[PDB]
Amino acid sequence: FCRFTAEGVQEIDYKDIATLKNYITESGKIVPSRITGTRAKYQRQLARAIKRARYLSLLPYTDRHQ
Amino acid sequence: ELQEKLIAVNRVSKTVKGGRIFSFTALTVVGDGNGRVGFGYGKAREVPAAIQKAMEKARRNMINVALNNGTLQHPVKGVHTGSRVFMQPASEGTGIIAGGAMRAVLEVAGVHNVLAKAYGSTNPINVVRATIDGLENMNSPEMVAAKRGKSVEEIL
Amino acid sequence: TVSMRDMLKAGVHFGHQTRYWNPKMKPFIFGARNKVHIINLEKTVPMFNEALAELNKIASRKGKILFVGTKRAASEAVKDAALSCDQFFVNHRWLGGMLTNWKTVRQSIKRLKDLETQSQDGTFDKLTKKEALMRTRELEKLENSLGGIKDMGGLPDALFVIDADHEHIAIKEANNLGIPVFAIVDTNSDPDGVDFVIPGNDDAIRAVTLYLGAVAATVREGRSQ
Amino acid sequence: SLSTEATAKIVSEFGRDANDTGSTEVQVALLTAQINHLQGHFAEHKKDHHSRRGLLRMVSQRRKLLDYLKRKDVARYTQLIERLGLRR
Amino acid sequence: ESFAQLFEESLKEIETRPGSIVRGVVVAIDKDVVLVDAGLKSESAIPAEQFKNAQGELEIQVGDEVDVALDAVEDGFGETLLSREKAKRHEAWITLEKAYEDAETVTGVINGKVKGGFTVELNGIRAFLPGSLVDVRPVRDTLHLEGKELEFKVIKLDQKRNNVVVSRRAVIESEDPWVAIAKRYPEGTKLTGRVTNLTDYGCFVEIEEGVEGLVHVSEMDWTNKNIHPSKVVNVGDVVEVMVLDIDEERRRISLGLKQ
Amino acid sequence: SMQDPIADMLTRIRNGQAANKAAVTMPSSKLKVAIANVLKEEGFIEDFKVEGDTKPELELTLKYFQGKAVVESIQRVSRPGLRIYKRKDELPKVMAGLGIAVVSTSKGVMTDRAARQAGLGGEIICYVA
Amino acid sequence: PVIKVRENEPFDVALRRFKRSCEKAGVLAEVRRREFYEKPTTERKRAKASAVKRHAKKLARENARRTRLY
RNA sequence: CGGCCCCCUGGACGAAGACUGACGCUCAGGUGCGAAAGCGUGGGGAGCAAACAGGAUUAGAUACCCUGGUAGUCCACGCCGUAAACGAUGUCGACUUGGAGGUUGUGCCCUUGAGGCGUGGCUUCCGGAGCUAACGCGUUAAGUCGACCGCCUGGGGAGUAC
Repeated sequence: FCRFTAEGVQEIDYKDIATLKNYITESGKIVPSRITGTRAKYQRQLARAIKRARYLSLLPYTDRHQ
Repeated sequence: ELQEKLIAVNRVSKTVKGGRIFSFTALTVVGDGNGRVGFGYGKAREVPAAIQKAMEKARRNMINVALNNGTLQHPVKGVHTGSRVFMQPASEGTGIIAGGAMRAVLEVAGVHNVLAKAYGSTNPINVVRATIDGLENMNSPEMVAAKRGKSVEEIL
Repeated sequence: TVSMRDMLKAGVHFGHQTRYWNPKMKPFIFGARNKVHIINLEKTVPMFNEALAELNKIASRKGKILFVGTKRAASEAVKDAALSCDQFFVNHRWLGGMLTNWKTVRQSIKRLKDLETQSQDGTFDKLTKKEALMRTRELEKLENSLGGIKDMGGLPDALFVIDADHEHIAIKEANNLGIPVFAIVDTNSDPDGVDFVIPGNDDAIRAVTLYLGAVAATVREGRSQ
Repeated sequence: SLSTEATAKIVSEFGRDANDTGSTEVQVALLTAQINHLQGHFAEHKKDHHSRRGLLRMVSQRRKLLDYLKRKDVARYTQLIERLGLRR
Repeated sequence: ESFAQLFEESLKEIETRPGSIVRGVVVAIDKDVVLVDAGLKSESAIPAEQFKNAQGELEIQVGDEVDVALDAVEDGFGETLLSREKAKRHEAWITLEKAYEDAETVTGVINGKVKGGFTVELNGIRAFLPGSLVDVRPVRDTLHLEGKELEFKVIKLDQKRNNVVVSRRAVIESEDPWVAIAKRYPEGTKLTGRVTNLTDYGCFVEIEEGVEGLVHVSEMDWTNKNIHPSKVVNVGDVVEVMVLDIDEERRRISLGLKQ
Repeated sequence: SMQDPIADMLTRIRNGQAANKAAVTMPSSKLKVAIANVLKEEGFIEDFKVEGDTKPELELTLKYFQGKAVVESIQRVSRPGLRIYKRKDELPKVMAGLGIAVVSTSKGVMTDRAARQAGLGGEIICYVA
Repeated sequence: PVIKVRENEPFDVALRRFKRSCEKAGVLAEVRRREFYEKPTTERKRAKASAVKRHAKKLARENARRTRLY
């Protein structure tokens, strides 16, 4: 039950923070493709986006850090 | 009318808590001196019983073999497990030139004239089986004609 | 004899799901509707007719038919079919080596018969309660197993089967001895052991009944002849 | 890889029809150019072994093509090797 | 001939996949198993509990016709998913009928809110609606005679996840689950959910528009460990459950049943 | 790479026989066609049919007698690795005359017996039984 | 697993919640994993072995299930 | 071969077309790449840790366990050329029943929805015929064949001596 297949997105955006936030943990970790049911191709992209965000301090690497 | 030859009898063991329980295997083969052959492999605590069992086995599940007179119809290979066997038809007078288990099966089958070598393994049980297979597969001229949609004179 | 329309109504044309099929049943299959295999009734019917004819012929020479169906849905029905044409049957689990090992099973049959006699003809009663109970239980067991085949005497001259994959042991036994086999064979089943294959729905009850009934009729006809 | 425009240019020059592209000579030229390009890369990056494998393969292919040309038609081959400046 | 080919496309034309065409004739009844034949490869093993109406006893003898459902084929041997869901489509059609004249009228009787909306029951089934839907104003049916007779006037429906809150009394008055997972959230919002499969540690009740709930084994009852959930509740049944916990991230809404 | 077309054809035929295939198709060649014809004559196949202009496909139609296959055995003898040429006296007898040996001679491809009759030997293509 | 006790929330409940959070995180498990160095090979082996086991559980057992026990 | 980014760069696959026209397959010698450890010169050195030291354990404990700990692991440029370098399965091509997946394209179809019907590439598991000493392999063959190469000929002595 993938979101990105239905939406039909060409590429996942690191700037689209809200969307990312659904796929990240309360502890900051990226959520598995088993749980979200994201398609494999998209999942990787999502992960990449998240990573990018983390570099730009848009998303946090973890809950504890400060 | 049926002739029956006990090829081999072998003592086989099973280890148990006490020690070794021994038993006997009898390999026999029976035939009517014509196409019909059948081998039987019987097992029992005593030899004679085992032999009897083997004979019984043999007597059912026989198999027919097309024999051109006293000999085979063409050279035939037969394989089974280790034992791979070649047997070749031969002129009247030559006798059964074949070794061991193989000979016995031939004799009962009512082949009188063969040139037969057992390559590979010569484990009696396997070799007899191989021989049987060879005999079975061997097709006659008439049969071949039937298969091919021809007369016997067309094939020669 | 049996029409195509009737068969269709029954649900003969339906088969099993596509993932459970046997590719040896690819000739008898027509297509796949809703991911479920459809048996070709054009190829089935003539075969069925032939089988029926064969059965009739067998009957005519005083042949013994054995009706096998241990599905538990069509156990009631097969027995009924058997009884209509006064033939023998195995509606509960086929005893491994019923036919191949007849001589042992002949003893069992005899025992059963004896038990029955004791129950009915003796009218002795006066038996220790536990022992009596045990005896009764034994009788029940025997009846369930060998009730249809108690009057068979020897081996049957033909073997009608409701499912080939389910009764493969029986089929195998029939092949070893060389008894003609008349199997109803769904798409999942293997037709190679069967002599007179009948491509049709083993599972559906109505279809099974239909299959039985025609066969029974043919047997009766043969007997009459 | 070789840029599209460059490739096109190469094809036009060596190819008779210019739409042809698959002419032996054209192919050779294409290979050669690529090889030349990669020389610069490999001077810089001596440990890039994986990449160099591809280059080697390309070279081999080119050689094969040349050989083929030679047996078929000698003059053409000679011309080609003059144009490209291939020692053999 | 092509008689059969044409007959095949004919029979394709005169059936469909869902429980739509009321076709299976009940051809054997035995407690506790009904069985039909809707022109499928095999007969359904129907429960008796998809067919007793509103007080516990059976309603349909031999020959009677209800459609079932489909799109799932062969678990080993057999054919269907249950006809009772069939019924849900009919209910949906009646609810939809409202749209035409902007007023669906039956009877709705809603005594109380498991999760903030009185429960309304139509015919056999009972549904849960959001808190406003029960009353047109602030009237509140707590002062009304218990389990009172009105109808239902619809207040709110969730359109994906099936929750419908309907309007008792006042006759005169006339990606996708996981972003905004804050609706049934706040601590203990009770829900009505059908269980799906009980995995010997769990029960998997999950209804609210493409989510997954567990109610695992620890609550379920008021005994902890010796319980074995197959004994204690059901298979395929709409129950009392509420959230107790949502993680919108590692989609594990952990519902409960001891409440 | 494809090195021996005749051999390949033979293999295909064998596989068809094994797998109870009605007809066996392959890319056509003149030699192959000839072989097929020979087979037909000798009665190991039902019929052969070449079809196409640019790249034609030979289609043999295999034969089955009493369930089992007709072509009991079919081996190449000459092969690209190691060629076999026989003189008319040295020509073989497959299955003691019951099978046939396809032999390519100066006067076209023919069965061994035919070749013998003619009075000429040649390259031994395949034994068929 | 950062948590804040809600207004008029019991202590025990809070503790339970915290525990749950921890479990979700898989923090303890992670710690256990990083206690000692696992050779890459060993890691690989475990993963594949585990996968195999899972597969066995899924399919073979399902096949078994089809047939009744008594 | 595993954070993220950029620059240079090799291969794979699909979609249609268009072109070249057997240019192919395999390969003794030859050439290159080739884990870890190891070597050389120059850097670096957190953690880990051969060696080493102490503390235990023990009959002993030149080990396992504990506390420390140096080469080394890291980088640059050279050398080494071996591993259960394994799928213990040479490369290339053709042919022979099926099922359940994964991954990555792509054509059509009302995408009426996460779908429906195909068609390509790579890939995991199960299993048929056949094969196999059996175990098992089974369209990714260990089946049926062809082309080329490599290699084996009882165990030890020995992959050692010269």
